[PDB]
Amino acid sequence: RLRVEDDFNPVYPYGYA
Amino acid sequence: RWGGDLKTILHTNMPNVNEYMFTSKFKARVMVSRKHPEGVVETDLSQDKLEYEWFEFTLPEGNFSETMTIDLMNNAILENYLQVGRQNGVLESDIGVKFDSRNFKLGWDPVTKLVMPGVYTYEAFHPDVVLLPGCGVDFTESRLSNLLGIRKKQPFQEGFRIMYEDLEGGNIPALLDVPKYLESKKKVEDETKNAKVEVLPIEKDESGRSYNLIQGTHDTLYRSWYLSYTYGDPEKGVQSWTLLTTPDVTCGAEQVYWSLPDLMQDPVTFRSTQQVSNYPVVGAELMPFRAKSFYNDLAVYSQLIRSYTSLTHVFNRFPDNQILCRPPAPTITTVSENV
Amino acid sequence: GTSDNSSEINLVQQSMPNRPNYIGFRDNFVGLMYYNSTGNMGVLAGQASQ
Repeated sequence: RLRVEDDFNPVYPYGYA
Repeated sequence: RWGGDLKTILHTNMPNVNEYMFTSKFKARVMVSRKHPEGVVETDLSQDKLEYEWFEFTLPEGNFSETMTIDLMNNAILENYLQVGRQNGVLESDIGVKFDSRNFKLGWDPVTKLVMPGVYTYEAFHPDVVLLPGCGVDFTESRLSNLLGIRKKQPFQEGFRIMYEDLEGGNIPALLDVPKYLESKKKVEDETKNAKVEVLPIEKDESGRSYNLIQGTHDTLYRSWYLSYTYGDPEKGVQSWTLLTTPDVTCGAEQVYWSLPDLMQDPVTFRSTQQVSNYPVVGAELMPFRAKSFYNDLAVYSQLIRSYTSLTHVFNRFPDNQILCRPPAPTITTVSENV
Repeated sequence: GTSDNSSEINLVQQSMPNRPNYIGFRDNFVGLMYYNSTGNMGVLAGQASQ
């Protein structure tokens, strides 16, 4: 698998627009 | 010695797709039969012998509106699929060849090598092909490559064959499953602070069709020609020998040659042959056929409406699978007109 | 009888010979030269100056 850090920030509003 | 000032009036009406002009009748190579491994576990592992047979496919003539044509061709591999495969055991997740227009690497993130959003952005970019290992397409005789928006860089050398090993450099990335990522993000953050998140690619879709992701990797066994062209080695990819171009429904505009045989004296290096084919040409023009550019933002929205009105899913037999779904309509296209 | 099951009454059939019909080419072969048809006529032109 892949383990990202604690504060990895994907820049897509993800939860809700 | 008499000379004539020839003037010609021409008016034609050609269907966009027809047997003549080779706008129809393309040829491909797909899975025909998948044998079962005798004495081995069936559902636990499905690796076994596979067969591939070249086939030539046909389209009903007169189906204009290239959004339809890219769809109609897909419909045909599914026809063949149906017959041959169903009867012989090929999976429905292994159609092999499919024509799409999405940019499967749009939401890709370099750190995770996964498509973050979870859906491939349904915005059309350019027609392309998606090929499983061991399958390929041909366009040597049929002129659908011009409609497909694919033109060979060095045209004269013969044969426009596309193969899976040829599209080396671009593989469709897998999709991150939204719930698992959100669960880990919420759980780990809340628990650790008050008192390492993991990312998993999607193994398969809802209907059970398998995305057949490469084990140990975030890729899949689907090589998109568009991805290879842009996101790939310029020498080891299709960038070396294949050129991107704007799709046109007209499928090019060949020249017509006007010959009057018994009126005008033959030109310099023509001899009087009464063959049906060969006559001494007198003039050359492009066909009255021409393509007019048309544009509308709500192409995708209009496509959904047509699904309800048509009241049938013959063109969308796989709504569940994202990479096998109906390709999006293009925002800017062409419509053939006769002048 | 309406049928041919080889029945009693069917034993009475009578037959006549097929009507003679000869087939052959026309006199002097007048069918196969496309004379005086402007759609496709012969040519006896010089090889150089056609």
